Amino acid sequence: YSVLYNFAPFFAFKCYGVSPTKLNDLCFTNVYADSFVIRGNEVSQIAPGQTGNIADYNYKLPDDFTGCVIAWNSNKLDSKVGGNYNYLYRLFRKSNLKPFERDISTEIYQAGNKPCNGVAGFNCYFPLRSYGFRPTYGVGHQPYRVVVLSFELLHAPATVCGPKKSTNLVKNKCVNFNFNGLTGTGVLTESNKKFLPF
Amino acid sequence: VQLVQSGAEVKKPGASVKVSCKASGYIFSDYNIHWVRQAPGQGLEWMGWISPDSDDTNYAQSFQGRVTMTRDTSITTVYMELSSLRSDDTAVYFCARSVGYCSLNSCQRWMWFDTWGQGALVTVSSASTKGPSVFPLAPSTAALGCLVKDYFPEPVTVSWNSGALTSGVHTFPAVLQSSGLYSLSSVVTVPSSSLGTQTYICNVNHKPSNTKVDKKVEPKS
Amino acid sequence: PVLTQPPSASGPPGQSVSISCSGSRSNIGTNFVYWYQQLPGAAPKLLIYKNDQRPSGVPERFFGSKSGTSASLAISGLRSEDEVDYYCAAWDDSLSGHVFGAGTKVTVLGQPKAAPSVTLFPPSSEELQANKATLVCLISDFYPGAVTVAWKADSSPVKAGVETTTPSKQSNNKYAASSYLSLTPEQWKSHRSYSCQVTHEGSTVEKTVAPTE
Repeated sequence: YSVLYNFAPFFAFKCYGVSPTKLNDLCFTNVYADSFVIRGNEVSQIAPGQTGNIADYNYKLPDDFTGCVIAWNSNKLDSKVGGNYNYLYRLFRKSNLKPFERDISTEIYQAGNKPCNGVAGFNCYFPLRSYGFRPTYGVGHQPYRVVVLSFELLHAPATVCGPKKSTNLVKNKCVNFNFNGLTGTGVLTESNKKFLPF
Repeated sequence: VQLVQSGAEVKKPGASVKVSCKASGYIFSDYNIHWVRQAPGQGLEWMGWISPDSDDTNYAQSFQGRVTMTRDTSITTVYMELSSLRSDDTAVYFCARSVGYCSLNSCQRWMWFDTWGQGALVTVSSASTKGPSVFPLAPSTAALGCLVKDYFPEPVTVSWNSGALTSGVHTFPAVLQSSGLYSLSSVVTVPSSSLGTQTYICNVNHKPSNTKVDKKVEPKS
Repeated sequence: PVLTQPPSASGPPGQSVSISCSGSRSNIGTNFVYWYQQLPGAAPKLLIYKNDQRPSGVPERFFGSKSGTSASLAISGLRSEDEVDYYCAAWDDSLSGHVFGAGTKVTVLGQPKAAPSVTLFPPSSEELQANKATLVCLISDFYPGAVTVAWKADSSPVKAGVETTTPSKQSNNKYAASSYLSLTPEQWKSHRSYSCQVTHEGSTVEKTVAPTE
């Protein structure tokens, strides 16, 4: 977790669960990381038990998530002075987007009773729009790099563990040692025994 | 911004040419460059775009290996290759500058072509470089004219009395042959009573061939 | 998915008219239709984008609209300075490329008829020394173009190595067509009378010029 406290300040480092600094003490089963970019005014719309207009039609974080969001501001290849039409969002969706679900659609979404399935006009629009990721705009129009940490517990043996520090050698002086979870007290001397590699 | 082009020559089919459009005057990492060909006798065609910061492109279902698009960010110049020139390749590959990143397929719907500048002109023909061998013509109100044959490529200029006389000279379309050669005969209006009393010389200049010929026209004696 | 666009538009000045550029299923309606223009001998420019708002630098005469599969371009008033070559542009998800139709040519709905002037210029005596012989005669003072030319040897029609081309517009609002005939020195001296003829409303002009002049 030493590479998780740099790379620009995190706009929203406050968590809704286990502390980020306590993740080194506890080992976790699996981690889910999602990579997307949102606008500066869409940072506040994501919350446990709270949603906005853009957040309801997009990925939503429910009350029970076992994790939180860490987002920061960085503008190296995220903001374009001209056009930025690659990154898009959903603002006209069929229903509320349930968590842990995703959907892709490049086809037009109707707004009335006429089925727009190949033709459009005044009463039919397109469900996607592009962000105004421009440096000449305001703070709330600036792009933000957003990642959400999701954890699943009590479903698999734990293998994604935190970092464990190490100390220096000691000789001929009894200490309170700890070797891979084996605790004890005693001297540390050179051994004439022979083991097997397992 | 400097959207000027790089000159190219006519080449026979079976080889490749170098076409370059200048991308200077603006920052290279945010504006996309598009190439649209305008071919007579058919509609325009668009084959694919590039991302001018890395390797990212998508090819439409019309061209698969004829056109290769590259990019250089050190000097901000792009080079393209056209191979196996034919009737389908006979077009002007215009240079279109537009906003947008466009590393995906849904970007193109919200994107419009901002500025077109200095499209390079490419002529597809088996004929390449050759010199004119025009002979003097025997003429027979009246009209006087001089022709040009077995010359390649376009264009050439004509003048009467070293350009001292103007009579409304108009260019004419020509006919492609099997080997490939144009035929131009600029004809001006002259009085019928002035055919040999007043001098009349024809000057034809071939800029790609770097030659100048000045042959007079007179009736047979 | 190929865009259907008419080649010529019959637009009378002083009254509004709408032209249609229709595509196919999942080609128009899933993506917007764009309107552009280009001058002959000049770089293209932008006319209408998204069919919603008129861009700056272009007068508000062309109306951007789309109704169903057919894309309708509406205009209000016609001017001689706005005879630019319009074009139909659209994006296709099934092709991953911009699809273009044939293109519309707009002609104002002129010139009085005139008698054609044809002058035959036979090659001189220096052409036969190099075994090369061609005959060029010019057709002008006719309106409109799209005329046909024939070559007569005064004995029988011949169809071998005939060269004809579509005439282009003149700077003086006229039309001129140039005719060519590539032959051999064996055929050049075979007959003593070679000529070129055309058709113009059922009228023809033929004159006889000897190769020896």
